[PDB]
Amino acid sequence: MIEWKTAKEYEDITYKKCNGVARIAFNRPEIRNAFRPKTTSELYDAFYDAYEDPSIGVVLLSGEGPSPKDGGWAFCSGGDQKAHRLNILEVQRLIRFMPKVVIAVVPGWAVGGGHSLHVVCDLTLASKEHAIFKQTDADVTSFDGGYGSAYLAKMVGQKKAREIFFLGRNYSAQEAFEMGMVNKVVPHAELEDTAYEWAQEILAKSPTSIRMLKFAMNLTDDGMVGQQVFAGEATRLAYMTDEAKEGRNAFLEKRKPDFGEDQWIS
Amino acid sequence: MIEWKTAKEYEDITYKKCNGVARIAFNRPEIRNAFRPKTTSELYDAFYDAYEDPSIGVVLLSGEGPSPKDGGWAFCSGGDQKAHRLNILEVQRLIRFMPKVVIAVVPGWAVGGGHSLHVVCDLTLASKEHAIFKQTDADVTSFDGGYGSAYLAKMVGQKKAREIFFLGRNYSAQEAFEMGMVNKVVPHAELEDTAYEWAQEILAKSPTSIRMLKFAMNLTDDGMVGQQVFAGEATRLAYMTDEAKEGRNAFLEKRKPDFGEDQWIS
Amino acid sequence: MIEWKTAKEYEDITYKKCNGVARIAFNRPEIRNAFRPKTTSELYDAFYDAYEDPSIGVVLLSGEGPSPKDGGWAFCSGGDQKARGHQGYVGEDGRHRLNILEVQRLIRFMPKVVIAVVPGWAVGGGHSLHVVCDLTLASKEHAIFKQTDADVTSFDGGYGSAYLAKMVGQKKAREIFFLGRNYSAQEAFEMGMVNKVVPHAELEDTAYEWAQEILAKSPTSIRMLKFAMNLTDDGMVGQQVFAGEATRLAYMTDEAKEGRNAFLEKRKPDFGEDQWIS
Amino acid sequence: MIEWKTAKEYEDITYKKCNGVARIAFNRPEIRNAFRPKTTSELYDAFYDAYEDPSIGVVLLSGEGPSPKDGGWAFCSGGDQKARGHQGYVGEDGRHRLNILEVQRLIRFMPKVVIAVVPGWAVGGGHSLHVVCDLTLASKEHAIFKQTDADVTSFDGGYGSAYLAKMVGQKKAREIFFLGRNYSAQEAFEMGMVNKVVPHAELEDTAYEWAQEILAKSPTSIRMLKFAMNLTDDGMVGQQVFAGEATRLAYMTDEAKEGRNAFLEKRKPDFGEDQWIS
Amino acid sequence: MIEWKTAKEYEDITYKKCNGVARIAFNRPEIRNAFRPKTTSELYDAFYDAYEDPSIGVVLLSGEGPSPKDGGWAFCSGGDQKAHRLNILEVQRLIRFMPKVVIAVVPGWAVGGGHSLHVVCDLTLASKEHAIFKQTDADVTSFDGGYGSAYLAKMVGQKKAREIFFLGRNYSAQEAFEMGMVNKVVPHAELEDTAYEWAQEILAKSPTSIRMLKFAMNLTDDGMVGQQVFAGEATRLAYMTDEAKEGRNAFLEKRKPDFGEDQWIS
Amino acid sequence: MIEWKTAKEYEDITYKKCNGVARIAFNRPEIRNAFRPKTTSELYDAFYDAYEDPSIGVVLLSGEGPSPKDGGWAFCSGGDQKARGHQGYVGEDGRHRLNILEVQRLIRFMPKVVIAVVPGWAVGGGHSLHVVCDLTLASKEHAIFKQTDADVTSFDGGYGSAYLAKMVGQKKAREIFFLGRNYSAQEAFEMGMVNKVVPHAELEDTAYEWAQEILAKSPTSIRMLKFAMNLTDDGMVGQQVFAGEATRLAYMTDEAKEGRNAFLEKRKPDFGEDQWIS
Repeated sequence: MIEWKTAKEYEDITYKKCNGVARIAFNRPEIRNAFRPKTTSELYDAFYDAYEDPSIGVVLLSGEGPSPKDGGWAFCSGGDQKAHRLNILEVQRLIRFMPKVVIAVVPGWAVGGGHSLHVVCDLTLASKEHAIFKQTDADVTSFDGGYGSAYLAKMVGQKKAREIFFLGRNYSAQEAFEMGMVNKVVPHAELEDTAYEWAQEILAKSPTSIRMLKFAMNLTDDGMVGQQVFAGEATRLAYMTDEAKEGRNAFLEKRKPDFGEDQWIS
Repeated sequence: MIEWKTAKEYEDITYKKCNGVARIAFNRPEIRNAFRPKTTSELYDAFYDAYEDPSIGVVLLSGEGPSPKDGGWAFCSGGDQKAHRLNILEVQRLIRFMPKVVIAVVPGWAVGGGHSLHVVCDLTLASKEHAIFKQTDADVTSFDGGYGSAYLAKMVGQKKAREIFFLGRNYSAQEAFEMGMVNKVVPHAELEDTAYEWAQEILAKSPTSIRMLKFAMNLTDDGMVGQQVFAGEATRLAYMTDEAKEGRNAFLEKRKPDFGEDQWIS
Repeated sequence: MIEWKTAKEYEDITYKKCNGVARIAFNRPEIRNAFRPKTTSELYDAFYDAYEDPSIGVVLLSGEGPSPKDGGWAFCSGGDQKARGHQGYVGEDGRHRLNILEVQRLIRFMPKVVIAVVPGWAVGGGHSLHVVCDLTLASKEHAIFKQTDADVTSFDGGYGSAYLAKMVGQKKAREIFFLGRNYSAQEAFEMGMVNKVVPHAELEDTAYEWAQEILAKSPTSIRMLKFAMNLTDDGMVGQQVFAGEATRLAYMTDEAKEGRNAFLEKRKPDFGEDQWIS
Repeated sequence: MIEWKTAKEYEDITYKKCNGVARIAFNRPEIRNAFRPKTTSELYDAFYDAYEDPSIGVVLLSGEGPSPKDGGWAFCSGGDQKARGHQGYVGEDGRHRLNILEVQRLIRFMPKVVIAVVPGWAVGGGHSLHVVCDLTLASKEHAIFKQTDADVTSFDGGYGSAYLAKMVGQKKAREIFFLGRNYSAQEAFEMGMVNKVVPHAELEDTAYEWAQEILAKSPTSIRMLKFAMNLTDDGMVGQQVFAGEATRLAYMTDEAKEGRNAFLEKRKPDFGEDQWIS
Repeated sequence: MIEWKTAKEYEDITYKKCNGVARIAFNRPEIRNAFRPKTTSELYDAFYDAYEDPSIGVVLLSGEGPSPKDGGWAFCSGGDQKAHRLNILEVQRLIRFMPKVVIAVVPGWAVGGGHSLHVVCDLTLASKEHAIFKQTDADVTSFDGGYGSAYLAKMVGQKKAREIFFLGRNYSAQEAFEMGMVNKVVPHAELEDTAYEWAQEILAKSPTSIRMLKFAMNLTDDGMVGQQVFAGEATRLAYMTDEAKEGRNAFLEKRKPDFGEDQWIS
Repeated sequence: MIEWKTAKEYEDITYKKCNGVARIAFNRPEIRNAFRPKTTSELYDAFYDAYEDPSIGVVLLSGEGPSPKDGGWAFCSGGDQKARGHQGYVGEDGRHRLNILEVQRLIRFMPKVVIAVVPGWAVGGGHSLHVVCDLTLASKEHAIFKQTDADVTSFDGGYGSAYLAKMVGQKKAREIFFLGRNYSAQEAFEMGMVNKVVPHAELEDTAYEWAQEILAKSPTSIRMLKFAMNLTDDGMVGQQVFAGEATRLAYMTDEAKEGRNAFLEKRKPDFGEDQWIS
């Protein structure tokens, strides 16, 4: 079994770590893991901790369950329509920009804002038997006009993204795999174990490659922000060079740098 | 049965309305619903009427049939190669920018400019038995270098869009569904009824959500024009606020607006 | 003297043509040439006529004046706030519309050069109309540029602001909207949104002379260049427009005559040998 | 006199508030207001407080001074090279971080106008901080803009350079980085990256007056306009931010009250008739 | 049989031509067709020849085989990790910008830089039995942050592109077809013949259409460079007009051009 | 005096090198330095040599002169219209080519700074060559910038026009092409497409001094900064070029040595602990 260690106690979510993997999970299954403002604040807190922890290279975002009421399963049913407060867009940006791979692990309903959270994650694994993808934004006069819709079109195409939002129908794990927004359909009993196995495959890679590749694939859609993030990681690589040591040292010693000869390579 | 009411009489197309749905259909099945300049002018006229009619939230673009010659079915075979005149690009832009969902209903051949008309529609439903998607632009030294090709890549990907144009082969409804440019394969006998059912599901949604979501998904590809259209709808939402009432009233009364305290929320 | 001939009669604007130039001008100077819904409908009607007239290569967008009330000059002071309500400007048919945006797109996409001719105040939506025009000429003495959107809980978040940054840069575009200060013609020239500062008495004549210089150029070049400079900002729409003009050029070739002829004759086209040039 | 009240005490910066304006200023003038990791953490902390304070609509980012050592004035001379090492700047916790980029994004995304107030040298990373601010006011006598990145094998390849080209153009942005020369306040104004050249003794007061002009505007307009002018360059992130503010406007409508109420009551919403307006 | 004619002799590749088709193939099957710097230089040389040859409209990029060691098949295993030198990015740009259709023909392993070469080609045909797609960049602290990853997302979507790079797993021809980066799965014995048949279908099209369509589909992703290339081909079309003859002639004769009347069409 | 050494002999251009600078200059001043197909081939050949020479960090692109015929100075007057025909410029091999675009891309992508040095007329395609260079220095007395594309049914719809708008803004770029008027060096500086107005007798020496200032910088910084400022406009190609230089930096790390060594040795790489930094 996976030897999870609780990282912090929360009211609406769980947060655990094991061998380079952090798992953040919605923990209100009695109401199908809808988020209220308290939930979003805790999500931000846990994701920010994972962002700052250099031992963590992969974050799993999942849902606990099943519901004690009807035995049903949920990833996240979106905004608790009953309800500065940290909002879900700041959480989306933290997922997007952090130099860690974020995997949505979907055991059940992924609805509305819960659907858009799955979309912005780098990868999605979904329960064969119980994942249901559904967009209710247009039912309640809301809309995720950013990562939930326009970015959804970057994985399922523009026709299917429009269908998802305009009709608000349900889609199975297999249907979502066939359209391009689920990476793998996994038998429910194996979903969490398989998510951890995927995470460990990533954690065996070059961390520099993983960071640079995440940020390259963000860059094509994220404009100047994506450029800022990708270029910032490149600045980090330049800083490690002997050329950078000379640049800094010459500045500190108040002398002209000598960067060498025949350096204008191609 | 659907209780269609004829909206206007045309020579080359039909135009009818029912319960929030407008249907515009090519009506030259004897020549597989090719468009001539008269056809394009009528298309523009009917789409513009639907654009201006606040009762209409969904436009179906279809083809009448079958051919009296051979019993075959067509959506639209594109430009009548026999032939300011309103051209098909102005029709494409009207489909693209109107705050209504436009559904291509494809009962048969969708060829050349007819193919590109299906592509720019927000959704496509296609006849299982009789829809055939085919791009003939490269056969006749033409090209739709905008919504027909580059935008096709935003729903089927860049490899498949290139194949469609470079080889000009035929694709079935099922093949087109699997590549991402058809939303649903529908038995021919149910195609028109199912299109109307899809339309009624959309018409039950929030019209503000539908407009904003269409324009958000346009925005990612349509650059400054997409920004103009999306921001224009946001300006409309701002105008409804009490803050806007005060802005207008203060201007008219030649006094400084009082927008209140602690308004710089996040 | 320019031999203008009135093209159509309107309530809120004037529309005249001469030797390849159309002039559309706001004609409600007593209220500083604000546009009400009727004005916007008439603007669309005149611009679309110019778009469809193949003798017209340049459209001047100007303002008549001065005010008979107080002697002030205006290009356009933006939306008439007396018509503003819920969801937009309320027309005589009851609709709440924001269709100056449709006028903006007509200006943007038409294969003709549109020159804003600014004899006075250019405020709010009137400022944004100047911005979306291809060129702007401004009265030295009396043109004043001012963005009031943020005063009245409005915003042009498209061609009025983001596109403004493509001619004056992002710092200056932000300044114009966030503070809503006045800028003279010379300041507007120095920041990059005015092409030429002209003495007021010469402004209309100079706009006509600019138009005649454009009309002496290759119309294909002018179309393709306008659409190329649109393309870098207009995304897929800009691509549709620019590629569409390219398709028009391909249609003229002997290669396309063969493609169409082979299709009509049910035979395989013969496009020749060694055609894969670079 | 401005009645500033200290909001929080910091080691390397000052943070004060008055009547809707927050002022964050570098306060290590003896080393020309360079930032070390502690400075960057404190900048983030103060900017995030301003972001969360709904009374604050404008943030001034300035520099204290002059140096008591040599009398020189600085806005910010960039990263403290004594803290620079492998992989970035080394903090007291041992981490090698480049988190001025997180500060840059906080400035960029916050629904408040951030004005760089430049009383002296703005060098390197300090130059790039001025660039990402919404507006810049500069000391006529003493502001000097200089990019040293290429001298020390560094580069700001995002908001410091590519975004600089969105206010001064691509030729001038390339010049600033490739040669690393000095530019006065007036040169910086003429190229488009400084909004106003101000006498040094009036710089801080004028920045406050600019802030008060913004604070008299519609806050919805200011937010939507900042995010519209961000959107044209910030791609999907800019779309997320701008659309998110639009979603906030939709939430306020009676239409959204019906959507939410129908959902909570397990009934079909009734959004009315003839709603498909244009 | 296809009557190939050897175009030039090389050490690490083969280069042949037949009836408008050029074929460039990796020819180091004993090491699974990895490229060393010599290989990349030869690739550039052969592609540049094909670019300059007006008889050539389609280039096939393939791999020779099988390995004499184990009978295995390879397209290209990427960089020979053993190893101005022409590098693979200049080859990618030559493939991208040349006014010819480039088809990746994948008979076996397509790994690392070999995978990214398949991605940038306009079309990909793959061996049903033996093609294996695998991204090893993250195993060796490398990354193709351009056409290999961000452009891969333009054909398989952002979720699947991230999976390919972050986990570095193997994918079959059929799996690659289902995600969108392979145009057709072909029985191994028919792969090369089918690639030539595809090429001949392209070569029967309008060369102007093919060029303009390739460059239109590049334009949506290639920014100002894509604009330069697409507009350059449009300049070529303008030069052919009688209007251009008058423009040139008036310049040479030092007189005002007369471009005619009523030319401002729409 | 600069100790130039001729690098290669050409018919239509000169090509010399000194201390890290290459100078490529048009050398047909009797026809105002127009380029024929042979010129374009030679330009490509010289630029590619400079690209491959690791001692060369800066390339000056200039014009020789004056004309011995009429004493006039030219940078480059664009395509030689005597060679223009169907489908492009006709070379000695019979091909109709537009391969100044290949030269434009070589300038754009090479990891060296290219400075246009403009001693005289810069017209048409010669104007567009100046635009795509990273920097432009211009003769105060004699540089004249003029776009004739629209006079001859041509257009540079890429780096010549859309990219021009990224340094002078969209209104001015439209003016330059639609009217085809002359602009002095000072006007070109004021609009943002010229970096420095230089006395004619000092122009070449000042270009060399600018080059030496760049050559004293970090070559990695200069490469990464050029490619970062390209990236914001060059889309996926710009991303390919910038990311490719980043891959080169990763290759140098001890982490990459381990990745490659583990691969060659058929073992799992050990990239260390706590590596997921931020």
